[PDB]
Order: sequence, then C-alpha cells, then structure tokens
Amino acid sequence: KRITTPYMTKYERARVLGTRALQIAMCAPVMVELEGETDPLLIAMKELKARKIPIIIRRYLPDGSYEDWGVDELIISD
Amino acid sequence: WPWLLPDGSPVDIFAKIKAFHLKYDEVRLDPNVQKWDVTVLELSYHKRHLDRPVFLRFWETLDRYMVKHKSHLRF
Amino acid sequence: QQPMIYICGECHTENEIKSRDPIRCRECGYRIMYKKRTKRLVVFDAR
Amino acid sequence: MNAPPAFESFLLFEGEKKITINKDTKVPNACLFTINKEDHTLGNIIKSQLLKDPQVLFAGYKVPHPLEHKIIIRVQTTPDYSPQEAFTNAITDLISELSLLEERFRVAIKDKQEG
Amino acid sequence: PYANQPTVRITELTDENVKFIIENTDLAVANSIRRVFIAEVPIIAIDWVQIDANSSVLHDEFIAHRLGLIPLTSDDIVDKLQYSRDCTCEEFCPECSVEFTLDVRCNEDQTRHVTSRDLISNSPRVIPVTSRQDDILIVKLRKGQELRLRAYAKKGFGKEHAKWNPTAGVAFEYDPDNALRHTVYPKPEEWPKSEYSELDEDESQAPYDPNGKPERFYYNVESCGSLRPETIVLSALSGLKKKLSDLQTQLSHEIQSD
Amino acid sequence: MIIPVRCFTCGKIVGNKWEAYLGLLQAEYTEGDALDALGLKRYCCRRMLLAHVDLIEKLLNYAPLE
Ligand SMILES: [Zn+2]
Ligand SMILES: [Zn+2]
Ligand SMILES: [Zn+2]
Repeated sequence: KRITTPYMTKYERARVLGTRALQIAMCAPVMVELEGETDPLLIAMKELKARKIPIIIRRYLPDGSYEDWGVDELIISD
Repeated sequence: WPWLLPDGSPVDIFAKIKAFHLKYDEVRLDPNVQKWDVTVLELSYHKRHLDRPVFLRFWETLDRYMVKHKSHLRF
Repeated sequence: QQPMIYICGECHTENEIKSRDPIRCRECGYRIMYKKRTKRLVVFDAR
Repeated sequence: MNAPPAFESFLLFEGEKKITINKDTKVPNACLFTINKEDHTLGNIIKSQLLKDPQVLFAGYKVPHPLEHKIIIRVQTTPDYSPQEAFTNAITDLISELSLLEERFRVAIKDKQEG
Repeated sequence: PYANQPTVRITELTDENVKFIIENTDLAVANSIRRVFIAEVPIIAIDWVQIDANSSVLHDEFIAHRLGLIPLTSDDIVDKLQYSRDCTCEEFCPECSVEFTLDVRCNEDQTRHVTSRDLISNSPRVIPVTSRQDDILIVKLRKGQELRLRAYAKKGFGKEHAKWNPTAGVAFEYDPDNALRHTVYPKPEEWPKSEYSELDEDESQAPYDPNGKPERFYYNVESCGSLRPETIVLSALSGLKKKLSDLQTQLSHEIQSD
Repeated sequence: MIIPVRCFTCGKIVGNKWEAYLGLLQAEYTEGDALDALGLKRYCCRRMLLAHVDLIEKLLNYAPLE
C-alpha cells in the first residue's frame, strides 16, 4: 500500500547506475551476460535495461515513513 | 536453408530480400543483424500504444516488397 | 678546470672572477659583468 | 608545448596501416577506405575519378577531424562490380593519366625552348 | 570509365615562372597538381644549424630561422638525396645532406653585411641562389661582433615546413569568363577582365553554359629560385605518380590481407 | 628588426631587396616605382618593403658585449 510515484526518477536511475557500477568494479557478481564490454558503467546500464539490478530504493517520506521499491518493480524513464 | 551459401553465409537471403528484426528500443542492436541487410523494429517495454504503428510499418514494408518484387506470387 | 671567465660591462674585457671574489673589473673597476657564452652544444632546426 | 611535429601529417608510425578497408553495413556493395596520414591532395582526385566511372553510384570523402591524420573515402557501386576494384581501377588509370601528362608536358617543354 | 586524355601548352617560360594551360583533365586533378606545387615538391633547405658563436644583435634562433628560409639551388641533387630520416648513416652524410659553413667576424670599422655569399658549401651544385642579383641579408654586424655556425641542408617538402616550398606564388585559374557561373557577381560589370578572357569589352561575362565542365586550367608557377620553374611542375608529376603507385601497392596488399 | 627573408603570404624572397630598395629611394624614385623596379608585383610582397622598419640599424648603435 505504497503511494509514491511508480516511475524511477532521473536521480534514482543515476545513483543506481553509479552505485551498481561501482559494485561491478569491485567484482560483485554481474546479473547479466557480459557480451565482453568491460566498462562497469556499460554493464550496470545493461543490467538496468534488463531490469536485473539487485537494488531496492528506500524512499523516505517527509513524515518519516519509507517505502522499499525493487528496481524491478518501478518503471524506467529512458 | 536453401540460398545459404555453402560457406555458411546467409547473405543470399538478406541482401536480396527485405529482412526484419524485432527488438526492444533500448537494446543495443545485434552486431550480426546490424551488419546484415535487416529492418529493425523498435518496441517499447511499457508503452503498449506505440506497438500498432510499428506493426503497421511492418505490413507497409512487406507490402512494398511483395508488390514491387513478388507481386507475381499469389495473394 | 676554468677560473670562471666573465666579460666586463663598460670595458668588454675578459676578467677571471673566482668564488669569494668581489665582482670588480680588472680595469676601471666597473661592477657589472656578464658571463661568456656556454661551450655546450647549440643546435637549432632553423624552423 | 602541445604542438604536434609537422612530420605527423605524412610519416607512418608503428602499426599504422596506410589504408584500411571496411565494408559499409547500411547498403550492398559499399566500402569505406580509410587513408592514414593523407589529406585533400589525394582525396579530391580519387573522389572525382571515382565519379567518372559509370558503375559508381556514390563516391566522396571526409576528413573525420582535421587534426586527426585519417581520411575516409566512401565508394558504392552497382552490385556487379565491387567497390574495391572501383578504387583499384580509378587509381590504375589515374596513374596513367599522370604519366600521360608527364610525357606530354616533357615534350611541350623541349618544344618551347628553341622551338 | 577509363582515363581521360590530358594536354599541355606552355605560353611563357622564363627562369622565374611558367605559364601553361592544361586541357582534358578534372577540376580535382588540376587543383591537386597545384597543391603538389606548393606542398609536396622536394627541395633542399637548411634544417640544422650548430651556432658555434653568435655575438650579433640577432639572437641564435633568429639567425637559425633566417638561415632556414634561404633558398638553395636544388635542381639535380634533390632528386638524388635520400630523406634524412630515411638515411641509414648516423648524423649527416653527402647521401642525405649538403654541409654549409659560415664563419664571419667584423673587424673593419664599417658595419659588415653577412649576406648568403658567406654561406660556404661543401657541394658546388647546392648553394644559395647566387649563380648569375643582390644577396639575402642574414645579419648586420658592428665592429667586434661575430657569427660562426655550421649548417646542414636537408631534402624536404612544403607540407612539413614552408622553407621547403619551391614556389613564390602559384596563380591557378580556370574559366576566366563566368561561363559556368561557379561564382555569382552581384554586379558583373564592376569586375575587371581576367588576363585570359576571350571576351570583347562590350559584354561583362560569357552567357551561361548549362552543360559544361571546367577545362583549360591556366597556371602561373613562379619559383623562389630553388628549382627551375618548369622542374617544379615535372617534380610534382613524378611525385604524384609515385604517391598513386605506392597507394595502389598498399591498397592491393590490403585487399589480399584479408 | 631585419628585413624578412620571405614574404609571409606567398613566399617570394624579399630579404635581398631592402638595400636595393634603399638605393632606389636614395635616387628620387617614388616607392611605387621603386617596388616595380625590384619586381614586386603582388601587393603581399609590396607590403613587405613598404611596411618594413629596419630596427637593426638602431640596435647596432650599442657597443657589443664582446
Ligand atoms: Zn672595467
Ligand atoms: Zn646520410
Ligand atoms: Zn608575396
């Protein structure tokens, strides 16, 4: 029973690619077949597009509550 | 497949014939298809309404090909 | 093994000035002196 | 401090191919010839000679970046004649044109002096 | 499809310039031949200067630069010398260079003009243009100033440095009358007639010719004195012919190199 | 400072013409006839001798640091 917007804000997408790229650079397992690119940013992007990034966004509301949204649950903009 | 060149090259199909390839808009195009003579169709992950014009473009291109080059074939 | 030759100012005459020596010309006592051109290799492209 | 030495417009480095051919993907019978260490002196003559070929559908060239020592000539000919031979021939006979010019100029010169 | 049949007709030939007309050739070929006259025509020019001693009012690099720009008589040695970078010898040798020496000191009361007559040369065929009129002033020296330097002249071409450019001015021109309208005049009658205009003084520009290519390319190649002005043109043609022979070689190899 | 060796625009040698030009001007030649005498036809070359200022003659007034 979540009320925030079901779309991924440009900031959420940015910080997700930033953090997930850094995790890939630290060789956390990648969720999707590398065709052979090696720039962690390109892999993180490929994950996102395949909706396999293992991150949930904890969106704080002004009152103090929060709603966890799987990256696979909400809609990507670009 | 016939027309497959004995060396394993499929070009006798794709270079003489108007090919199609269905992919998501976002997915980086397949390197074989991009080298091959094949028409890319871009589909949205969430905007179902944009599907109809894409398939219309398919029937449009197919009809162009059938009428110009294979109109003698029977429909 | 050079005594460190300098060129006077108003005189233009080579004087040997060692370290711990006051810069004074051997003649006329002018205090301005210039070092003589280097002996190192000088090569230019002429470009 | 960052001035490139003037030789870089014509001297070949380690690994540089004088010419590199790549097939063009968007259409049949079309290649991209990439000359390294060359400029418009070679690009305009080859482009123009390619256009005299009645079997050449498209012929032209660009310098991808003027400070990059690389040029791209693009050729596309009828399906019954590969771009490779289009290039080859247009140079095969362009060399002849320049030799023919050399021979004709040499005789015109010897004919002008005391003649 | 095959090669067109070019022609030539020299109208004026002096020891300073050549005026010639080329027919039956492409617009690109005529301009590329011009470009070769400027950039890709080898000549001998000073490219290495060891300044032993310089006390003149001109600085060491100033002197070097000026020496670099002096035209040398490059008519037979340039086609025989090997490019210095291509030459196998360490330092310099006769196979890749012409040594020059200039040791000068002013002792006389009057100022000494250090012209190119002071540039002694190790070869009799390569010298500053002084064969047969004043000389290029390199420096002016006072009493007690000197300039002693060694120099080597290398085979180079105008694409690397302007010093190796054999031409003073190349006057390339085609279609004197505006028959192809390649240039559109706001007021055609304000424009003086070209030197080659086959046009009476009544009409301004030739009537428009819809179907017509550029031919009859008029040239005026003026030499700087390094190369005879007709030898500049021959040197262009041999150099371009080599460029195409070598490019076809590299191309043919790249075709087989699959 | 000193007459340039070559015309900056085209490349014609003009370094051997400053003394000649001075001699022509020592005669009553107008600088335009002087330039025609020296064979400078293009305005780019004429600009070299018309605009040149010979400062090396001033720099030579100083005694050298021999
Ligand atoms: Zn003194
Ligand atoms: Zn050598
Ligand atoms: Zn000029």
